[PDB]
Amino acid sequence: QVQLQQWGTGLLKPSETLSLTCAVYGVSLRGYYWTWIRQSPKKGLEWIGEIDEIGRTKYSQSLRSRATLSIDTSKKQFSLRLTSVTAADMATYYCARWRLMMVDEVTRHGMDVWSQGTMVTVSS
Amino acid sequence: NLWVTVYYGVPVWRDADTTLFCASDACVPTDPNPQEIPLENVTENFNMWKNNMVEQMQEDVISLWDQSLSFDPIPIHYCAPAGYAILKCNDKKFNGTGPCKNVSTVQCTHGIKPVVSTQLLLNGSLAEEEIIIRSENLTNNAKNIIVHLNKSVSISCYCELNGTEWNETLNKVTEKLKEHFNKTIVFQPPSGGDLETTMHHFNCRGEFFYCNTTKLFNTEFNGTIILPCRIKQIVPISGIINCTSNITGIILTRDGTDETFRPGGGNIKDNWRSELYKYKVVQIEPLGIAPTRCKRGFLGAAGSTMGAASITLTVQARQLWLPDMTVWGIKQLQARVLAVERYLKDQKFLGLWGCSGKIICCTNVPWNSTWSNKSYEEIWNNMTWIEWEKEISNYTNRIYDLLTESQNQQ
Amino acid sequence: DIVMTQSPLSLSVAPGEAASISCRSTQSLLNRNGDNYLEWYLRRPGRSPQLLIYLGSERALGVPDRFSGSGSGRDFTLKISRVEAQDVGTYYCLQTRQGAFTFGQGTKLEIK
Ligand SMILES: *[C@@H]1O[C@H](CO)[C@@H](O[C@@H]2O[C@H](CO)[C@@H](O[C@@H]3O[C@H](CO[C@H]4O[C@H](CO)[C@@H](O)[C@H](O)[C@@H]4O)[C@@H](O)[C@H](O[C@H]4O[C@H](CO)[C@@H](O)[C@H](O)[C@@H]4O)[C@@H]3O)[C@H](O)[C@H]2NC(C)=O)[C@H](O)[C@H]1NC(C)=O
Ligand SMILES: *[C@@H]1O[C@H](CO)[C@@H](O[C@@H]2O[C@H](CO)[C@@H](O[C@@H]3O[C@H](CO[C@H]4O[C@H](CO)[C@@H](O)[C@H](O)[C@@H]4O)[C@@H](O)[C@H](O[C@H]4O[C@H](CO)[C@@H](O)[C@H](O)[C@@H]4O)[C@@H]3O)[C@H](O)[C@H]2NC(C)=O)[C@H](O)[C@H]1NC(C)=O
Ligand SMILES: *[C@@H]1O[C@H](CO)[C@@H](O[C@@H]2O[C@H](CO)[C@@H](O)[C@H](O)[C@H]2NC(C)=O)[C@H](O)[C@H]1NC(C)=O
Ligand SMILES: *[C@@H]1O[C@H](CO)[C@@H](O[C@@H]2O[C@H](CO)[C@@H](O)[C@H](O)[C@H]2NC(C)=O)[C@H](O)[C@H]1NC(C)=O
Ligand SMILES: *[C@@H]1O[C@H](CO)[C@@H](O[C@@H]2O[C@H](CO)[C@@H](O)[C@H](O)[C@H]2NC(C)=O)[C@H](O)[C@H]1NC(C)=O
Ligand SMILES: *[C@@H]1O[C@H](CO)[C@@H](O[C@@H]2O[C@H](CO)[C@@H](O)[C@H](O)[C@H]2NC(C)=O)[C@H](O)[C@H]1NC(C)=O
Ligand SMILES: *[C@@H]1O[C@H](CO)[C@@H](O[C@@H]2O[C@H](CO)[C@@H](O)[C@H](O)[C@H]2NC(C)=O)[C@H](O)[C@H]1NC(C)=O
Ligand SMILES: *[C@@H]1O[C@H](CO)[C@@H](O)[C@H](O)[C@H]1NC(C)=O
Ligand SMILES: *[C@@H]1O[C@H](CO)[C@@H](O)[C@H](O)[C@H]1NC(C)=O
Ligand SMILES: *[C@@H]1O[C@H](CO)[C@@H](O)[C@H](O)[C@H]1NC(C)=O
Ligand SMILES: *[C@@H]1O[C@H](CO)[C@@H](O)[C@H](O)[C@H]1NC(C)=O
Ligand SMILES: *[C@@H]1O[C@H](CO)[C@@H](O)[C@H](O)[C@H]1NC(C)=O
Ligand SMILES: *[C@@H]1O[C@H](CO)[C@@H](O)[C@H](O)[C@H]1NC(C)=O
Repeated sequence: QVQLQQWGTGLLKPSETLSLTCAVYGVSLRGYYWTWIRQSPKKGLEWIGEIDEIGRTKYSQSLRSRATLSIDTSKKQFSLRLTSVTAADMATYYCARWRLMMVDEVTRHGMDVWSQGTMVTVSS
Repeated sequence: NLWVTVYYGVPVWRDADTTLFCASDACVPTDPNPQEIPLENVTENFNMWKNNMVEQMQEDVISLWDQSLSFDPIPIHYCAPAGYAILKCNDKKFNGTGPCKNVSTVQCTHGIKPVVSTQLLLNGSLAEEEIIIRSENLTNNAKNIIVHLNKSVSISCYCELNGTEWNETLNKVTEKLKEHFNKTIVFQPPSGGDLETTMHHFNCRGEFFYCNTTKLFNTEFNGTIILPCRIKQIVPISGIINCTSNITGIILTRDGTDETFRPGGGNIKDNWRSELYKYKVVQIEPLGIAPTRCKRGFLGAAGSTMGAASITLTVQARQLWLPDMTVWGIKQLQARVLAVERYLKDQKFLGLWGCSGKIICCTNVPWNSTWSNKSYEEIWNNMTWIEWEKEISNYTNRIYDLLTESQNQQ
Repeated sequence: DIVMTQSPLSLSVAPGEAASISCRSTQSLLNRNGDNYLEWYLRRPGRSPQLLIYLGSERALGVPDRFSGSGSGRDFTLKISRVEAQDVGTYYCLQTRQGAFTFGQGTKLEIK
């Protein structure tokens, strides 16, 4: 039984960094891909990025310019920062965890455990 | 529509037996800075009564004693060879036998002081939380009971003892044995026929001491306890040569109204099962088979998910340690040669198949409904490598033969 | 960079029979060895969405066997044997083949 918790601000005025942290309790970080998903009320879910446990990262070309991802293995946590957020860009709702297996390729099964998630709002 | 594939380097272990290394600061390899690897979600069944360290350490101490040609005990470690591992059960209430969690891995052990004694445990490692009772058959057996104490006692030998700690410790011991034994607990002298195993035998810088202990176990301390004691004459009022030490454990024996325990008894090895009870020697088996869809600290992964352990393996393991530029010794050379032969045999198995030196390769061997009738999800994302290997070990030889035949026939 | 399509946009399924969801892409998703790089997820109102189908058609733990999947290359289908109380919600496809991924517009499933 692994669980995910999420800390962050949620309420911020436009055009600065949104920094959100997420912690896992129940298993280590050694053998998975930790990724997140944007959840827009009009765009549904959309893939934002993923990080391994040694710090290698993968982003999306649409959000690569102003998004950063990071890991803290001391207490099993990981966080992100978005610079210059916009009202139309309402991102980073849920945490996640993908499963993996390796035969001549890092094949990707489905993602199983889901954080409770958080609500993000932008002022005027 | 599942195909066999071969993994090398998976964290799968099994119980075995082997000869270990000396470590001290005959066999004197220097011991550098050590380290410890935690494990997760793994349960280990420990049994210190059937352990194998005791015979090895008994043989080593006999060899050390015979080499006479000053003998203050020094912390001596037994350090596992290449290809094996040392598992420590660090549970709070690990009585000695049974399953336990929070098992950790060490490259090799902590300081052990070889000290011989009977009816009392001298300078041994203390308990952690509570008084511990150790016995293979507690309910009914003519087998010795080891009582491990959390409150240490001081002794000085004519032995001088502070009776306050003795009274408190006896009260604690009888209360701690109350729940296991319904009858009232009472202590009686050994009532033996000779002093060989019913006395207090120990050594102090080359002088043997046979020290009486009947005043400690009887049916009031009244201040300081004075104990008559004798020295082994070689073909009077003495026994105070300023020799101080720490009492840490007691050896008791049951008897067949009220329950009566007799101290003393047993052999010298059971003094030593009380120090290496937390440890187990284990052998890694870095080879495994698994069904996939393809067609064509080395132990931290163990206990985790199938796939998570599968993806974390790398090539960092050069072979299959710390000291360098020294004298090998016979035991270390034997262990190293055995390890090299084992690695060469595994390489021959890989070379016979299609992996040809790679870690993960695919082979033309269709899966079956009789090796395992388990779903692919169940196999590949919810069970540890160790449990899967235990379940599949029945048909491993058939799998290997089929793989060899299929590779040859191509 | 694959435009991802689901159908029908909204579903009206009565209890007791199967329900079908069609799902299409632009560039072929078939792997040379892997069955399919597509997944199916379910989201309930006010709950964190969970896993239904991963890597083709084999289900995962917690499935009531009531959902199954099929398809290849261009057309993908997910069918539900029975719909009573807990599978009502919204179904999502997921393309995990290369580069940026896209969930696509979801399909809403309820009861008359
Ligand atoms: C495999 O091995 C791992 C490692 O040992 C085990 O993980 C340990 O056990 C559980 C996870 O299964 C962990 O306990 C959980 O911790 C969560 C976070 O804890 C923080 O918050 C609490 C609040 O008091 C603090 O005390 C704590 O210090 C942390 O700051 C909790 O949120 C979890 O609570 C759950 O239960 C409560 C009811 O008691 C609910 O209200 C919650 O909502 C939630 O459901 C839970 O307590 C534990 O911390 C892990 N150990 C370590 C060292 O991290 C796995 O359990 C094990 N797997 C199996 C199958 O055994
Ligand atoms: C359980 O653990 C305890 C540890 O507390 C052991 O007690 C030790 O026993 C050894 C064995 O006798 C003692 O070693 C002695 O060391 C002396 C040197 O002491 C130095 O340090 C003191 C510190 O105050 C200084 O005052 C002193 O001047 C020294 O600098 C040696 O002198 C002793 O004899 C040696 O030297 C003489 C010549 O002087 C030789 O003839 C002897 O053969 C010998 O080589 C002796 O070696 C040690 O001191 C004790 N510890 C303490 C804290 O006092 C127990 O022995 C142990 N239990 C068992 C069963 O071993
Ligand atoms: C998959 O494994 C996990 C643990 O590795 C199982 O989780 C618990 O298993 C025990 C006994 O099997 C159950 O009593 C608990 O209810 C389980 N908890 C959870 C959250 O699952 C799990 O049951 C296993 N699942 C399958 C399908 O084998
Ligand atoms: C140490 O504890 C374990 C369990 O924590 C004991 O094992 C069980 O003991 C009970 C009572 O004797 C038996 O009924 C069970 O069959 C035992 N289970 C197993 C798996 O062995 C063990 O007896 C304890 N040993 C001592 C010396 O206290
Ligand atoms: C612990 O010791 C008791 C006592 O010997 C064992 O019980 C005996 O078991 C044998 C069978 O091997 C019977 O013939 C005896 O009649 C039994 N005696 C009593 C008093 O029960 C018991 O099996 C032992 N248990 C363990 C775990 O060692
Ligand atoms: C024997 O040991 C006891 C235990 O430490 C000593 O009694 C202690 O004395 C101090 C004050 O000197 C008190 O604070 C403690 O509460 C006492 N402990 C107990 C358990 O009563 C005693 O002095 C020692 N006697 C000798 C001769 O060494
Ligand atoms: C250890 O001490 C006990 C003290 O009781 C010795 O046993 C006593 O021996 C005297 C004669 O030597 C008798 O008068 C007492 O009746 C004995 N008492 C008991 C309780 O047996 C014992 O001999 C001593 N051991 C050695 C090896 O000398
Ligand atoms: C597990 O053992 C480690 C060893 O240091 C200890 O720090 C930790 O508190 C233990 N935890 C449990 C739950 O036993
Ligand atoms: C026994 O007590 C003495 C005095 O406190 C201490 O120096 C010694 O280390 C103790 N024994 C052990 C094994 O810790
Ligand atoms: C030692 O164990 C006994 C067992 O009941 C306990 O009462 C006592 O408090 C323990 N002492 C320490 C110092 O842990
Ligand atoms: C010493 O032991 C006796 C034996 O029953 C006991 O009555 C007494 O209270 C003890 N002294 C203590 C605990 O200080
Ligand atoms: C001398 O022996 C006594 C025993 O009565 C002991 O208390 C003392 O510690 C010894 N001397 C030294 C220096 O240890
Ligand atoms: C599965 O194994 C059994 C006996 O081991 C054998 O009779 C059967 O033909 C095998 N099935 C396949 C498909 O090879």
